[PDB]
Amino acid sequence: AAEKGFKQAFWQPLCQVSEELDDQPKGALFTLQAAASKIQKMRDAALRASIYAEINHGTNRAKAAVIVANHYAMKADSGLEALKQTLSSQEVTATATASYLKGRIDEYLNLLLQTKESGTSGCMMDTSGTNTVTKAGGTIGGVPCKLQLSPIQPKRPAATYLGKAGYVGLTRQADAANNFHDNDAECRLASGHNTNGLGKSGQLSAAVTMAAGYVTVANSQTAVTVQALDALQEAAAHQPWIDAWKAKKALTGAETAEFRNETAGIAGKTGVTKLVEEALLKKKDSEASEIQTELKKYFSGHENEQWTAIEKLISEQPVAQNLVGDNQPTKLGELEGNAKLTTILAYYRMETAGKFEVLTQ
Amino acid sequence: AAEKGFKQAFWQPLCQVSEELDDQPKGALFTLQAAASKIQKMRDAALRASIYAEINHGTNRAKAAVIVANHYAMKADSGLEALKQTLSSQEVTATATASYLKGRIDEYLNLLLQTKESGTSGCMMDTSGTNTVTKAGGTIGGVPCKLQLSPIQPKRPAATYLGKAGYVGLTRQADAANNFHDNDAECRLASGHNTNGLGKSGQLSAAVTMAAGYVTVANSQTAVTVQALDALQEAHQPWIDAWKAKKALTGAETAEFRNETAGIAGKTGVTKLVEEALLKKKDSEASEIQTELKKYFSGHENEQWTAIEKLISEQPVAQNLVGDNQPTKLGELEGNAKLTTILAYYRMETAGKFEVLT
Amino acid sequence: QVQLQESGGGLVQAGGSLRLSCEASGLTFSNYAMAWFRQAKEREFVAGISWTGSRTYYADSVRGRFTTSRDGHKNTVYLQMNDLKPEDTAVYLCAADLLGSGKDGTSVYEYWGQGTQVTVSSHH
Amino acid sequence: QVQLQESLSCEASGLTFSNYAMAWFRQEFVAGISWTGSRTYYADSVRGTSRDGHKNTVYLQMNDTAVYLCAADLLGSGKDGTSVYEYWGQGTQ
Ligand SMILES: *[C@@H]1O[C@H](CO)[C@@H](O[C@@H]2O[C@H](CO)[C@@H](O[C@@H]3O[C@H](CO)[C@@H](O)[C@H](O[C@H]4O[C@H](CO)[C@@H](O)[C@H](O)[C@@H]4O)[C@@H]3O)[C@H](O)[C@H]2NC(C)=O)[C@H](O)[C@H]1NC(C)=O
Ligand SMILES: *[C@@H]1O[C@H](CO)[C@@H](O[C@@H]2O[C@H](CO)[C@@H](O[C@@H]3O[C@H](CO)[C@@H](O)[C@H](O[C@H]4O[C@H](CO)[C@@H](O)[C@H](O)[C@@H]4O)[C@@H]3O)[C@H](O)[C@H]2NC(C)=O)[C@H](O)[C@H]1NC(C)=O
Ligand code: NA
Ligand code: NA
Repeated sequence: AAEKGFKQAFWQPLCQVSEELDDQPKGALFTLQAAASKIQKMRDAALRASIYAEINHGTNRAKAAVIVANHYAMKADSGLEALKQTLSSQEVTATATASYLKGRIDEYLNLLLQTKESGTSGCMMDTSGTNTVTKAGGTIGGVPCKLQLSPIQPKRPAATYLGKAGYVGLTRQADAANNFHDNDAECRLASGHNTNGLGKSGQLSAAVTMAAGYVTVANSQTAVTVQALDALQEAAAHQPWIDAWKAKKALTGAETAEFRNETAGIAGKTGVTKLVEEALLKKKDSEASEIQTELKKYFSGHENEQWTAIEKLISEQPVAQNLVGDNQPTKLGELEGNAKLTTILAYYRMETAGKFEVLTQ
Repeated sequence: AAEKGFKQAFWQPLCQVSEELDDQPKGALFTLQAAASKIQKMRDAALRASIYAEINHGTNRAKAAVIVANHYAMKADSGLEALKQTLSSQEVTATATASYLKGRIDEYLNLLLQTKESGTSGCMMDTSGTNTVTKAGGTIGGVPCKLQLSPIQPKRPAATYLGKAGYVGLTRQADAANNFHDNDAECRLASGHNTNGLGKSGQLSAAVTMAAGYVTVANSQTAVTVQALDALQEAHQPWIDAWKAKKALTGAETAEFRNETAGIAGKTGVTKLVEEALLKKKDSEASEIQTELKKYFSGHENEQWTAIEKLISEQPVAQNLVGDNQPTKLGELEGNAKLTTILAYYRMETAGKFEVLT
Repeated sequence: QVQLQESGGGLVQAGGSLRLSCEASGLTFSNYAMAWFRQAKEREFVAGISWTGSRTYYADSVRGRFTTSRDGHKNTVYLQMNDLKPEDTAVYLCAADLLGSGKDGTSVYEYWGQGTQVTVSSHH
Repeated sequence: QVQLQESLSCEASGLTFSNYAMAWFRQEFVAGISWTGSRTYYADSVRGTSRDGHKNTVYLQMNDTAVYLCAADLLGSGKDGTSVYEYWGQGTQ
């Protein structure tokens, strides 16, 4: 009946959304860290290739490794630019819009939870409309509904209650009077009229919305209405719901091309054709056949398999055992960490500088 | 008087906090972008130094340039690690805690704003208790209070209303009945008792807290009480969480992100590289490091580091690598991917020298 | 996901001009070379701009008739079509190539739009 | 807001602990540990320190009267010859 407290069909979908929004900051942290980690993996591969080229200087394999190093360094560079220009804003915006909406929802739900007169009459009722609900251990009537923002640790992004189309559980409600409102439970938050609702000497001036525009509480003796938010379009009285949906839909994760390796052959791999043109052919506009001829010299082919074969040689190359910890691995593919590999590269650059002096003086 | 609508002295301090929290995400975007920008500047310097070394093999300054390149590469590497491990969590946490608390505040304020019966009687009153207030642009009754999360662009946040000690405007209240509540305005949100408040057939069964625990609405015919939040220490936890997350922020200002102005031997990476690659010993005396540095830098002070950086910045690259009529000095070039491919060119030239020398 | 969205197509009379636009969403525009292809026949390269914006290339078929440009503030690449001919009727498709040269040749485009139809009429 | 606070234990706040060598001083260098956690160094005087990366803490198992200070050195060796500590604690007497 109009003007009565709200059964679980009304508030449980709001709890589900609230608990899912609580994971958006966790997913933002996961994605920002994943982007950095992937840049670091690109940089490690660039550094291993660079070190191989210094050790094996003056060979066709070393020239292949210069091409490999350039590829991976350009990927690391472009990934950092994408993290700066695109991912940071995507993830800050998703975190902020989700957390803001979660605060709007949680304040409303926490108000319903506390606005009760007894174990059988209040604003937040169980499934049947028999008892008011209570919060215990992060649940309300068994429903996960912490009504707090949890401590933030990285957690992989997911989507169940807020997805590409909208908020799955926030569907059109055709009979709020029977499915949302109880028959008996008293709740002045269910109405703006004065007899049973928020009005004192008379009705409120106008309808009142709550939970960032989700529910409309009329100033007359009639049931609430709710927005259907399951089929959203970019646009509102319920704008925070749209904002969080749009920001979440916009997320790519650390999964754009900068962050991923390529499997489309050598000439088309990032940086390769331009480096062959500029450093080997020393001409501005070459034909694909000329690129392929050069690649054959250094990779013995132009397919993924020949790139992988050079990468295996790089990975198998050992460094001097004094450059790593006692009893620690020395093959480049067994070493990781940017700062670690950077100083090994410096060692081999100084070896190259010294060998150059000996050979030319 | 108890059980009446709230005058502006009650809700305006909440608007001030809400407006300031709106900038916390702007500060997160600012700092994450600044960290990446600073890493990129370190990487550009590493690349310029590396290019100089590849070009000038045969001179002692080329070895100085290897040391310079290593220094900046290590700074870039460590900055990315700090962005990953430390700044990202700091800034996500500040964004989330501030935005969450702002949503709690704004839902409460927006309920007060709408819960009115006329132009002179409602839950959200002006300073004097004369008129109910209305939303007007980005204000409520003229007080900046958008009750929205604004579009995010990079900006450093103010710390006027949420600072190191707490929420400066949310002080202990000596007389809520007279200072927060009006004399006449009706407001069922001002108490939990049934005659004038939220109860229907009887009083609510307990006090109700609102705005993430800021205000406590008694279930009897009495004025609200509020938390003093101006002197915090590690039921109103969201206020604490936003305060601690904001004060924890360093910005992109830790050592990884800043250049060093002291001696050469104490610059990041330098002494270890001299020991490992030049002296080829696990331990060394400071004397010995200085002697090596003088061979390559002609000294060991910041002035000699600057002088090598000037040689690096003045070195031209081949015109075909930058385009017609474009600058050729390394110090006139910027952009990591741009400099990376120039380094690859000069590495290919080095390989061609060794192919004949060997 | 990343999206490249073309717009501006339609039914146009031969001899005049038409501007196509392609807006990239979800992507760092400044990292990518941007190109226009068209498909009636097999798909063919029309025009391209390098990732730096410094070099622009055209198919022989359109050189001197079409121009391309990019606006980094709007994440948009444009195709300015002039001297439209019946043989220009096609679906026009936008593509992005990471750190690319803004050519066809060996390039592998990581992202593609779904296209905008251009139909050039030579009747009245 | 970087802070090193001694209590022996030294906890680093606001800093990527794994980027820093950490050292103990006295008022002279007392002990130090490399950024990688693999090497240890001691003043002659004190001959005969540890770190927990999960707790952002460096320890000094003591088995001398001065204020003992904690210090961090970016990507440092763990010594005190030519190095320059970027962050300092307040000290524990
Ligand atoms: C893009 O692809 C490249 C090329 O595959 C990739 O770089 C490669 O990374 C892998 C994984 O780190 C390296 O594979 C090594 O292979 C050897 C021999 O099979 C293993 O022994 C290695 O494992 C040990 O060492 C690892 C650290 O390197 C440890 O994590 C592990 O516990 C073992 O102790 C390792 O699997 C390979 O050497 C490199 N190749 C090159 C040329 O650098 C790169 O990471 C990819 N980029 C992204 C973003 O994923
Ligand atoms: C840490 O410090 C390093 C070293 O200073 C710094 O790298 C330098 O970056 C600047 C760009 O910010 C490079 O270019 C210089 O920029 C300044 C400021 O715009 C200009 O004044 C300089 O112009 C002078 O020098 C030019 C070349 O010699 C001349 O053509 C010109 O007429 C001027 O005399 C210059 O363009 C500079 O090349 C680098 N240095 C090196 C060695 O790479 C780095 O960015 C700093 N890191 C951070 C995080 O800020
Ligand atoms: Na490509
Ligand atoms: Na230091």
